[PDB]
Amino acid sequence: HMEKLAKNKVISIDAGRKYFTLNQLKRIVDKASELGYSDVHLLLGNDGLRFLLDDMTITANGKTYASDDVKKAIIEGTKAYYDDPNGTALTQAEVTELIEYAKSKDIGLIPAINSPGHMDAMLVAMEKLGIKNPQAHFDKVSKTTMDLKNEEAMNFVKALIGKYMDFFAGKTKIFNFGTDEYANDATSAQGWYYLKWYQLYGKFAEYANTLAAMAKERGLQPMAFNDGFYYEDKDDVQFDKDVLISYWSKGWWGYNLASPQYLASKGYKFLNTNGDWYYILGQKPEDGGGFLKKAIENTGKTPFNQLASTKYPEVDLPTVGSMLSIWADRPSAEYKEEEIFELMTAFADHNKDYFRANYNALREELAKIKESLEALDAAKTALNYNLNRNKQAELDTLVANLKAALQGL
Ligand SMILES: [Mg+2]
Ligand SMILES: [Mg+2]
Ligand SMILES: [Mg+2]
Ligand SMILES: [Mg+2]
Ligand SMILES: [Mg+2]
Repeated sequence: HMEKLAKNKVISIDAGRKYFTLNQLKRIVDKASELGYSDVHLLLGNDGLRFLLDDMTITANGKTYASDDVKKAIIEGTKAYYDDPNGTALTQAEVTELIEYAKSKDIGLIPAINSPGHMDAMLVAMEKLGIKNPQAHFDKVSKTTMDLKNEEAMNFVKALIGKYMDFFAGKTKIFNFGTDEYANDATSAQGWYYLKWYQLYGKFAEYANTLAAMAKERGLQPMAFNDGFYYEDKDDVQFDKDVLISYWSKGWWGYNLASPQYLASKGYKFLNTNGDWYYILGQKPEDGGGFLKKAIENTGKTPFNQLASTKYPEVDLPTVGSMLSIWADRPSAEYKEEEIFELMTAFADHNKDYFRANYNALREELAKIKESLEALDAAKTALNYNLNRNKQAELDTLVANLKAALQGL
């Protein structure tokens, strides 16, 4: 059916907290293409900022920050969060190659540059560039979140995100600006309650609305996590309606995030990023949370269309697709490719009607191209590009016929 295959099947990789090589990411892309995924969600800004453009010149606050100054500041900020021995940041040439490599396998890339929360690297970077006190300050000075009242910091980050958006414009369909937290380290995980207390929640919305307008103007579909949108189902503060919502959870006790029902009533489309499918690198059964055993179990237990805090199909809210997420909460933990591959395969195997068939063997065979020309032409026409994961044997036969016609030219 066209509807199921039209939906997004996304694997999310936390390459913000932890470094991934181009080859590691290429191998994730190829495995995603094999299993029938449509997109790779790649966090590049998440705590650490692990992506540098060739030109990092920034214009904000009536002055310009030299490209080499910005690069050096960001590298110092990212190493300040976590000095990864595997590497610090991906280059423009590496990300450009990754986008083109993914495109050749019908895989989209969804970049994520997080703010105002989860931006440890940007905060230190701004300090090195002469921007004093960029951090939010509540129970203590945050190490993760920008102060919304600091114009100097706000103007720089907007300009910085703009430059990242300029690069992804015309290369990717979607840009994720995050907005998933506000100084949870400085509020005992009560960032939204603190924004409300200090009447700065209107200022948060203004920042999120700006980022959404920045994405749309540059031809990018705006994307954000649900956390900041219409907190506690209240609408005295309005948000941009065009944002694709990465819904992952309704929160916990004292963390009253908007329900999927309420956000759906505002007209929001969801990318189902259910927290049930979460795997944090190195997480074990005794730690609780997103360990590998539970994540693999949940790919079967939690329905593809089930939004967090809802029972499916009882509550059936329209989604554009689903996203399984890999996190690197402690980036020092070892990335084991096969663990991610097993979790990716499990999600595809439980949902064979949503995921497409493996078209890698078919692409290899087409790269190798007078009753002989009639036979080759007939097998080429017989090819079916619309087969899901349930029909691999059906596709394999069609590829085998193309092989027989090609070996008899
Ligand atoms: Mg302090
Ligand atoms: Mg307010
Ligand atoms: Mg739009
Ligand atoms: Mg998920
Ligand atoms: Mg490692």
